[PDB]
Formats: sequence, C-alpha cells, structure tokens
Amino acid sequence: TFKRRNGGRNKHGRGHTKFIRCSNCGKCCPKDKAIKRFLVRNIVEQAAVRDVQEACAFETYTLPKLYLKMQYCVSCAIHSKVVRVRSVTDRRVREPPQ
Amino acid sequence: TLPNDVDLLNPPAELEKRKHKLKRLVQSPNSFFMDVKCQGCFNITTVFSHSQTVVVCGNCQTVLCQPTGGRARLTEGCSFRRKG
Amino acid sequence: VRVSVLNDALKSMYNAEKRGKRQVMIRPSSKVIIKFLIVMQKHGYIGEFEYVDDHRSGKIVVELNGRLNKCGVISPRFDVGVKEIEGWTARLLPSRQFGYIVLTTSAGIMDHEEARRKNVGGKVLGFFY
Amino acid sequence: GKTRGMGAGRKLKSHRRRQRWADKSYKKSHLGNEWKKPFAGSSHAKGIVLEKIGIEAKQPNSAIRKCARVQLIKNGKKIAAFVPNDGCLNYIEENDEVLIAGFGRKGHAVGDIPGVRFKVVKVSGVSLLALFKEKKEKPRS
Amino acid sequence: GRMHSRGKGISASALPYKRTPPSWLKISAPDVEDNICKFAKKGLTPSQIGVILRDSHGIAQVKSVTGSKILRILKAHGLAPEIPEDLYHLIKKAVAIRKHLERNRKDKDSKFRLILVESRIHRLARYYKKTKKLPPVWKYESTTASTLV
RNA sequence: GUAGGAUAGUGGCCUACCAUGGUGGUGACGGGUGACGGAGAAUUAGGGUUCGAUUCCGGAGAGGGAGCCUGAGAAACGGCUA
RNA sequence: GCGGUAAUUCCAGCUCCAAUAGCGUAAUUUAAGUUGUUGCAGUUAAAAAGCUCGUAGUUGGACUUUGGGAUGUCCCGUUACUUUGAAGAAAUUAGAGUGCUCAAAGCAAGCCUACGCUCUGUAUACAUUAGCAUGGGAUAACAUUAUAGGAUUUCGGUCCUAUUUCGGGAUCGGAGUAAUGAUUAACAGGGACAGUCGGGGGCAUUCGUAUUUCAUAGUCAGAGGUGAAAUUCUUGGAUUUAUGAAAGACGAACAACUGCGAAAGCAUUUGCCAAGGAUGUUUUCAUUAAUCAAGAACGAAAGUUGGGGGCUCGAAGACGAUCAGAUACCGUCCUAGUCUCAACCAUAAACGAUGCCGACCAGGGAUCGGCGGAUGUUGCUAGGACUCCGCCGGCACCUUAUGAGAAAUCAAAGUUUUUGGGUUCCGGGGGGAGUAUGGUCGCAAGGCUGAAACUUAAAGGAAUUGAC
RNA sequence: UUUUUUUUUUUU
Ligand SMILES: [K+]
Ligand SMILES: [K+]
Ligand SMILES: [K+]
Ligand SMILES: [K+]
Ligand SMILES: [K+]
Ligand SMILES: [K+]
Ligand SMILES: [K+]
Ligand SMILES: [K+]
Ligand SMILES: [K+]
Ligand SMILES: [K+]
Ligand SMILES: [K+]
Ligand SMILES: [K+]
Ligand SMILES: [K+]
Ligand SMILES: [K+]
Ligand SMILES: [K+]
Ligand SMILES: [K+]
Ligand SMILES: [K+]
Ligand SMILES: [K+]
Ligand SMILES: [K+]
Ligand SMILES: [K+]
Ligand SMILES: [Mg+2]
Ligand SMILES: [Mg+2]
Ligand SMILES: [Mg+2]
Ligand SMILES: [Mg+2]
Ligand SMILES: [Mg+2]
Ligand SMILES: [Mg+2]
Ligand SMILES: [Mg+2]
Ligand SMILES: [Mg+2]
Ligand SMILES: [Mg+2]
Ligand SMILES: [Mg+2]
Ligand SMILES: [Mg+2]
Ligand SMILES: [Mg+2]
Ligand SMILES: [Mg+2]
Ligand SMILES: [Mg+2]
Ligand SMILES: [Mg+2]
Ligand SMILES: [Mg+2]
Ligand SMILES: [Mg+2]
Ligand SMILES: [Mg+2]
Ligand SMILES: [Mg+2]
Ligand SMILES: [Mg+2]
Ligand SMILES: [Mg+2]
Ligand SMILES: [Mg+2]
Ligand SMILES: [Mg+2]
Ligand SMILES: [Mg+2]
Ligand SMILES: [Mg+2]
Ligand SMILES: [Mg+2]
Ligand SMILES: [Mg+2]
Ligand SMILES: [Mg+2]
Ligand SMILES: [Mg+2]
Ligand SMILES: [Mg+2]
Ligand SMILES: [Mg+2]
Ligand SMILES: [Mg+2]
Ligand SMILES: [Mg+2]
Ligand SMILES: [Mg+2]
Ligand SMILES: [Zn+2]
Repeated sequence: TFKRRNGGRNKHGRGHTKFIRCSNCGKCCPKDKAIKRFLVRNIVEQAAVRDVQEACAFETYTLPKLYLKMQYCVSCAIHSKVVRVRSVTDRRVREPPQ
Repeated sequence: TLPNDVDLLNPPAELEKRKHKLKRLVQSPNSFFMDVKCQGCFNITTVFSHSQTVVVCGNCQTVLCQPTGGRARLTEGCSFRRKG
Repeated sequence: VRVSVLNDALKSMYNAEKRGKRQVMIRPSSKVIIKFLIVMQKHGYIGEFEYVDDHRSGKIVVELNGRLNKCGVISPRFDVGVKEIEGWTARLLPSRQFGYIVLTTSAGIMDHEEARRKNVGGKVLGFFY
Repeated sequence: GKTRGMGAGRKLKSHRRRQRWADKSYKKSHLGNEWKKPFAGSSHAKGIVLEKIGIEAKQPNSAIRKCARVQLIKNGKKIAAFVPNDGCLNYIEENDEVLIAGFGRKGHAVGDIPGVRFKVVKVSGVSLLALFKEKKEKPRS
Repeated sequence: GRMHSRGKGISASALPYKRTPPSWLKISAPDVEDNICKFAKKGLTPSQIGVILRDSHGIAQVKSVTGSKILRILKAHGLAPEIPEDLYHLIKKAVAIRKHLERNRKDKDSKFRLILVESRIHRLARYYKKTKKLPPVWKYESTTASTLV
C-alpha cells in the first residue's frame, strides 16, 4: 500500500536529485527527502551571557550568533525526535509547528 | 460564468475579447495595421503591429519600429494611428 | 489524433446532457454529424441546433432537451444487412419499444426502423436513446 | 487498448493464437505430452505388482496409506497405485496382475496421499470391489 | 502535439474571417506579383517574401489581392526553387549538426538531434516524392548533403 | 521463350538452344500432427468451443517399392514380372 | 475435512435419501466475461519494453447537388459495401401430413368393400466464404489533377485503306468558342521569422574553501576513537597554533512540493560551438499525420581491457573490540575501485511500480516561461524591479463526487454490462524458473530469446478488530 | 543508541 502521495520526498518534474550526508550518522539521503533544520542560536548560552558581558573588554559589543544547517536522514530524525510519527490525517499537515 | 447563464451563440463582447484568439466562436487575430509617421517627415508608412523586421522610412532612413517578443516597439519620436 | 469527429460530437453531447447543460458545442462540424443530429431531432431527442461558419470545418451549438439517455458511436463501422438489424438492436438498444441505431445506406443516413421499411442495408454509424 | 481496425482481423487472430498458450488447459491438450506419460492417454492400464509400500499421510492427518508399486506392461513404466478399502492390500501379492485407473483428479494427487495419482481397480481379473464384498474369489492360480 | 518532442503549444496565426483586401490598400494584383518576383530574384523564400510584404507594404495576405499563394505565383514565372524551402532548411540544419559533430565526438545530444532531424528530412522527402515535387531518383545522403546547398 | 519428342490430348511432361528469372513478415522455405478432405457430430441467448477412423461424396492403398501385359477402361494385385 | 476411548464422516446393524432396470468409477463441452471480436486484465492481486527514432502492419480532420413546383414521372477510372435473382446431392437438422396399440420410428396411408376410388401423399425451409447476374451511390479505399502536351467546332498541309468525287483512318499546323481549368487553411503537422528562457549538450577557460601531504616557526604530554576500550600516533615532538606550497577530488550556504532534458541525467565563472521548448505571428507548405514488428541512437551505479591520475572514502584483506561464537554490526590500516581518456558492458524499486496521440469533463489559490492591458512608486538607467487584471504553455498542490474503484485511493486510475476514438506492448492460480536446452551478443561478468517433467490448495491484494 | 539466542506434532 502507498502511504504518502509524494512518496516521502519532494521530487516533481525531475529525474535525479543528488544526496546529502546525514549530519548525525553520515548516511546518504536525497536532499529533497532529508529533514532539514536551520539552527540560529547565540554562541554564549543564556546562562553564561551575564558573565561574558561583565568580562567584556570593550565599552560595547554584540555577541555573535551560531548558524548551523542540520540535514537528517529519516532514521536519525525520528530517533532524535526531530520529527515524530503522526496519525494518518495529521501527517498531511505541512505547516511548521507554531 | 455558469454554463446555463450564458448563450454559446451570443457571448458578451468582453468575454470574446478576453478569450484566446483561436478559442473564440470565430477565430480572429489581435494584430492590426497602423499608420506611423516620423517626427519631422510628412511621409506616412504602414506598419504591422507585430512586425518582425526593422521598418525604415525611405526618405530620412530612420527606424520606425523594433521587433520584440510580441508587438513591435516604435521609436520615441514616431507616432501611430490604428489603420483599419 | 482526431480520428472520428462524429465520436467527439456524440461524446460531448452525452457528457453535457449528463451534466445537465442546456447547450453543447461541437467542433469540427461535418455533414455526417449534421445528418446524425437531424435524425436525432426528428425523434424529439434534441432541440434546435445552429451551424456556425468560420471559413473552416465549422461549429455547431445544440440545444439539449434532457431526453437523451445516451448517444454513442460504433467503431469500426461494421457492415449491417437488413437481416442483421435485429441482432444489432438486441445488442445495442435497451428495449424494443424505443431507441434507434443510425446506419449509412446507399439511400442515405437513417435510423434502423426506416432501413427496415425500405429494405436497405449499409454500415452502422451509432446509436442514441 | 485493443486493436479495432476493420482491416486488423489478422492481428486479432494472431494475438489470440499466441495468447492461447498461456492457458494451462489449452497447453496440456495441445503440446502432445500426454503420450509420454505412464498411461499414454488411456483411461486404464494393466501392470505387474512389484512391491507393497506404505505411504505416510500428509499433515494434519496421521496414517499409513497402503499402495503398490506397479510396472505397466505396455511401456514398462513404474508408478505408485493406491489400494482402497479396509484390508484390501491382503488381496494383492507380488507379481500379481492389476488393472490401474486414474485417481479422479486427472494426473494429480488426491486427499492426504502425497505423490500418488493412480488406484487399483482389479487384481488377477477380479474387481477389488467384488473381493471386498466377498461377491467373487481371487483365482488361486 | 509536436512530432519529435512532448511540446503541446498551440501558438499559431488567426486568419481573419474577411478574405477581401482592406479598403485602404490600393496596390494591384499584377503589381504584387511583380514585387514577389523581384524579391524571389533577389534570393528570398516565399516565407520571407510574405513576412516582408506584411511588415512593410501592408499586404496582410497575398492571396487576398492576387488570388493565389506566393509559391504558385513563383512557379507560374519559373522562379520556384528546385527543392522546397522547408526541406532545404531541414537539410541545412542537418548539415550544420553534422559539421558540429565532426569536431565533437562526445556530444551525444547532437547525435540524438541529428537522428531526429534526418528522420524529419526523410519523411518530408518521401512526401515530396509522392507529390512529384522531387525527381524519383532524388535521395538524401549525409556524405554529400552539403553540395545540395 | 523458340523448335522438336512423347502423350488421348494442354503443359519443362522431356530434349537442344536461349534469357535470368520465380516465391517470400499479406510468413515463402523448413518442421510437427496420436492430419485422408467434405457432407456432418456434441453443446446451444448471441458470438463461439470441441470432434469428424467408420455405411453418402471425392481421394489413396492392397506386406514395401518398381515395371508391365490384356483391355474401351488398370500402372489391377481374390493379374503377371523383378 | 473426519478418526487421539461418548466418531451424524471409518467398520457394521437399523432407519432414511436420490435415481431406478438402471446406477457407480476412470477425453472432451458448458459453467468460462478463467482466451474476452461481441466481451477480460496490466498503480498496489499476474502484468506498460529504461528512453527515443523507425520500416512493414493498422489507423487517419473538413470540403464538391440542396430545394420547391408539381405529379414511379418532368424542370433547373478501379474496388470495397448493401439489395435482389439464379444455381447450389442425398442422408442428417428444422418442419407439414399420417393412431407402426403409444413412443423412438417409418413413409406411410385413407373411404368402401366398389373385380375400385383418393390425378392418394411422399410438402416446405435452412445453407459461412468464394464465384455468376441485378438495383443503390450514403460511408469508405486505391488512382488522377496545373511546365495545358486540356476539352470542343471549323479549316491547311502529310500517311494508308475498303461498299458499291467519296467513307474510314494515323499524324503536323491556322482560327474560333469558354466564367477557359488550382476548395479551405484543421485550437492537425512540418518549416521560416522576432524577443526571450533554461543547473539541456560539447570544447576551452577563471574561481572557492575544505582534505591529505610537505616546508617554516612556536609549545609541551598526551592525541585519536568508543556505550567503555584497544589496535594506532606520540620528547627523533604527536595532537594543537600561524604562514606558505603541491596534488586530486568535491562544487556547501543560496537550493524551493522551483528549472532544463527522450530517459539516464544536469548546480563555480567567462568564451566558443551547434541544438531546443513555450510564447508572438493577418509569414510559408498543404495532409506531409498517429502508433509502431524488424532494425537502430542513448542508457545511473557496479563491472571489464589499457593508459593517465590516484586527495578522500573504501569492496577484498589484515588487526582491535563486542559476543557463547561474531567470518558482522562499532573502531583502526588498507588493495581493487572511487576521477579522466579510448574501447566494452546494456542492466536498476532504470518508479508515477500508472504506453503514446486525440476529444469532453468541477471549483480554487499558488508558482515557472512567454505575451496583452492598466496603474503607482523606484538613492536606478523608454526600459528594468514591484502592484493589479487577463491569454497560452509547464512542474505541482488544495477542496469536492454528480464519477470510478475490492478498497487504499484517483480530477484522471472519470466519461464502461447504457460495454466500440486510433494505435504498440503485455498477464492468465502458486512453484519448478527466468531454471534446462538451442540460438544470438559480449574479452569476461553476463545480456536477449526461453521450455518441460514434476509438485501443490492455496499463494496473493485492500481494509477491520484484537494481540504484540 | 553497550548487551537481549531459542520455544516438537494435531486440536481446542
Ligand atoms: K510508490
Ligand atoms: K522528508
Ligand atoms: K502427517
Ligand atoms: K486428522
Ligand atoms: K512527440
Ligand atoms: K509558435
Ligand atoms: K501434351
Ligand atoms: K518450352
Ligand atoms: K487425402
Ligand atoms: K473389353
Ligand atoms: K470404548
Ligand atoms: K465408542
Ligand atoms: K459424509
Ligand atoms: K587511491
Ligand atoms: K577494505
Ligand atoms: K550473544
Ligand atoms: K553491465
Ligand atoms: K518511486
Ligand atoms: K498557470
Ligand atoms: K494429527
Ligand atoms: Mg507498510
Ligand atoms: Mg532515477
Ligand atoms: Mg510520432
Ligand atoms: Mg494541441
Ligand atoms: Mg510443344
Ligand atoms: Mg472422414
Ligand atoms: Mg489413424
Ligand atoms: Mg471398420
Ligand atoms: Mg467412400
Ligand atoms: Mg490401386
Ligand atoms: Mg498385412
Ligand atoms: Mg508386393
Ligand atoms: Mg500393384
Ligand atoms: Mg485379398
Ligand atoms: Mg480387387
Ligand atoms: Mg459409535
Ligand atoms: Mg453408517
Ligand atoms: Mg482474469
Ligand atoms: Mg509485490
Ligand atoms: Mg504485481
Ligand atoms: Mg517495469
Ligand atoms: Mg524492439
Ligand atoms: Mg473521414
Ligand atoms: Mg492550420
Ligand atoms: Mg594551514
Ligand atoms: Mg534555477
Ligand atoms: Mg556554490
Ligand atoms: Mg587504469
Ligand atoms: Mg582512510
Ligand atoms: Mg568506473
Ligand atoms: Mg528490466
Ligand atoms: Mg509570468
Ligand atoms: Mg501461472
Ligand atoms: Mg537456536
Ligand atoms: Zn542519520
């Protein structure tokens, strides 16, 4: 039985899509199928922000940010709980969680 | 428009104009011929609205229109009148 | 490609009648199509139809009464003798009380009852009821 | 889709002719292999009893089905034939003359008996049915 | 659809219902034939002649004023080309593709396109042989195709 | 194809000479058939499927080939010759 | 399916049931719409060739004389097909008549007893295809059309023949007559043209960090890796830090329910070379078309032969772990390979598990390319960017059933027992088996084509409940 | 993300 209309990927009007390597296990996975997340977080964790600011060597300074694009295979994405198994009706929802 | 709300033999002119030229009840082109005059020369030349060639006035040897993807673009100086 | 203009016309009328449309469009036109429509109109299965001239094959707009259950083409156009009409009607028509098979005989395009009356055979064009 | 041309009768006939071979019943009766089988297209065949054999019944049943190894006289082929009815194997002896019939499923095994397609009808010219009901007696010689 | 692709475009000309010349047009049929013959002598194909007439001389359709097609007029004056224009252009395209392939052996796409173009050439040439627009001995050969043009 | 021979007679049926022809995916040629063909038989919505050694019609054979006399008629076998 | 110590199923008794002078058992028809022309299937049940071209075959748009007056009748090249007729052994089949006692049958027979009669009867129908003759001229197929060498009247020159100057020919010219002779241009197709568009193809040519190695310099005890370790590298300085060089791969982020390509596939710049769809077109040709045995072009990855390269990763192999074992999963080092050229190979869950062409068929919002119209801005140079309304073409998506379906689902998997638009391929319960054999291609690996004996009651699809 | 192998035949 077929469970997804898109077959678990995002390929339309296309023959082949080159793969990426899973950021967790290194497994090959088509890019249109890999679960991709973009993480933008402060280099200094919120706990240490005050201590680092108190030790600033300049009158003013804005702490940088860390940018990471994570590309997971299906297995790692499920195991890491990046995505979860949804009900038959709920897995047709494509909007990101609020 | 709902099918029973319109007459296939007497469509409103707006709908016929909006339709594709080949999909109208009777095929009719959207092109036309125009009388183009240069800015300075009294000579008057007929030009196709969708000319594929650079029409040049014989007297002053000036380009009247430039071919494009669709309708030809006239030179800024020249003006045209719909001929038909 | 377009192989049977009559098939396209009849299929358009059938689909429009099923949908409930009061009018349908037939393109291209043909004299076989016109004869079929005249046979249908003779028996009250369609209203007035109008031929539109476009310096090409033409177009027809047909009024639909709502009495047409199904009109269809038969392909290939099999040879039908005067003795095979009974079998063809049994195969194609819902009942012996109503329904018509359109044939093309050397005497012209006509329904099967008229063909029986004139004792003329030909080739089967289609059916309607 | 199907071909429908009025001049396409040859193609339809040829396609049906080619596709008939996919039918197992048609192929069985048109390949000419019935003549290489033990009966060679006959309802019955006579043979000589070589040995009595017991065949275990198939799951979920448990029994010893009594059968005889018979060599057909007309071609020398060896087959296994079931001996029906209670204690009817006692009417069979080695080197006896037996008439063999099909098991009813046209060359296929029947019931819980594996790989047996034949049964014994007569022994020494006397039907097994008569022997079972004591209507007749097996000839002494 | 397209013969040698999956394109389904419907872009085409829409001839007007009116078959008569416009009132503002004043040129005469013999004059139009004279210009057509002059253009053909200058080395213009019927398509080019029609395009030039429409774009410059205000002649939307030559048949409207002359009553006949451009190629018919050219033939009546002994000016029609030995081989038809469309077949000529197809052969020109084939020659160009073969010339390109002579220096690009790894260009397999060009080989595919050459196969398609030569299939088109052969089908069109067969049609023209059926209608006696080419001599029965005519045959397209890749080796000496460049000579034909 | 020409001219002959032979035949009850046409015909490469055979001979001499001449020409290169003839058939074929619209399946030639080759192979299988537990294949004599038909009138017919079984079953029957219609279309079809299967069978047809056997008393009527036509053909062929007389253990296998071949040759032949007699005769209007046979390449006969309840005729002959090898 | 019965039988394992309470057997409606075996062996028996009784009783009962079906047919009945018949009944049981062991090739072929029906049922089988499970061979499907009528009339089946091919997304997941068995199934559409990886993709395109293409000859045979099949199929192929529209257009040429209608009407009234009247009354079957008057006025303005070759075939298919259909109607009718002849002819077409009997027996058999259907069928008329007839009390062999009935019947299967047979072709008999009936009145009355007349030295007889019913001329007693012994009908009639059916009969594929092919052939013969006849009426029709719708639908179809083949052939033809315009370099007039055309049709027709008359007349001048040339060449031959017959019945009693003449008739019949066979050619060469002058003149005349005429409405003088060419359907349209398919929301068919090809071709030309214009501005475009694209990660389509080939060749050449810039760039990028990273990896490994090396060179220089600095510091000193660990570094690496794991669930935890060890193999391993390390005071001959590992790892780490800065600069630089070389080599070979790889082209991140941008990058998408986006694009191009027949498919496979295709993502750094710039140039060159041919190619292409869509759009626009009052340009051209005029049926040139659709789909396709045979036969061809291309065809991921792996693999093969020989060069060049050989950074990384890494089949095989070797070690270290884990384990009862561990020929593995985990770690460490590595050959072939991974890259490129020349030549092969031709297979993939080569997938949309869904042939191509054509028509119709609900709604909606997005998006890519082209085009038309309107409108207001831009730190810009009429244009470009954005906004709005439309047309064509494309990749898709959402809702819905009046549709289909075994459902899952599908806006095509719809317009199908109310069954027929054209055309190619291809399946017929499960195994044996994609095996044997033969052929053919390949260096090889193997590819293509492709059985049978025998075995078996299920295998299998979708969905429901429970259990896990 | 250490490690976790197995449960005679028929029938209920
Ligand atoms: K799928
Ligand atoms: K995904
Ligand atoms: K058992
Ligand atoms: K049992
Ligand atoms: K195509
Ligand atoms: K176009
Ligand atoms: K003779
Ligand atoms: K001869
Ligand atoms: K015979
Ligand atoms: K005699
Ligand atoms: K007991
Ligand atoms: K008991
Ligand atoms: K029972
Ligand atoms: K290497
Ligand atoms: K290795
Ligand atoms: K263990
Ligand atoms: K290979
Ligand atoms: K797939
Ligand atoms: K769109
Ligand atoms: K048991
Ligand atoms: Mg599942
Ligand atoms: Mg792929
Ligand atoms: Mg095609
Ligand atoms: Mg189209
Ligand atoms: Mg002779
Ligand atoms: Mg017989
Ligand atoms: Mg026999
Ligand atoms: Mg006998
Ligand atoms: Mg006989
Ligand atoms: Mg004889
Ligand atoms: Mg004998
Ligand atoms: Mg003898
Ligand atoms: Mg003899
Ligand atoms: Mg005898
Ligand atoms: Mg005799
Ligand atoms: Mg008991
Ligand atoms: Mg009992
Ligand atoms: Mg089936
Ligand atoms: Mg499966
Ligand atoms: Mg399947
Ligand atoms: Mg497949
Ligand atoms: Mg092929
Ligand atoms: Mg037609
Ligand atoms: Mg057109
Ligand atoms: Mg460095
Ligand atoms: Mg892009
Ligand atoms: Mg980049
Ligand atoms: Mg090498
Ligand atoms: Mg390594
Ligand atoms: Mg390789
Ligand atoms: Mg395959
Ligand atoms: Mg746009
Ligand atoms: Mg099977
Ligand atoms: Mg164990
Ligand atoms: Zn992973």
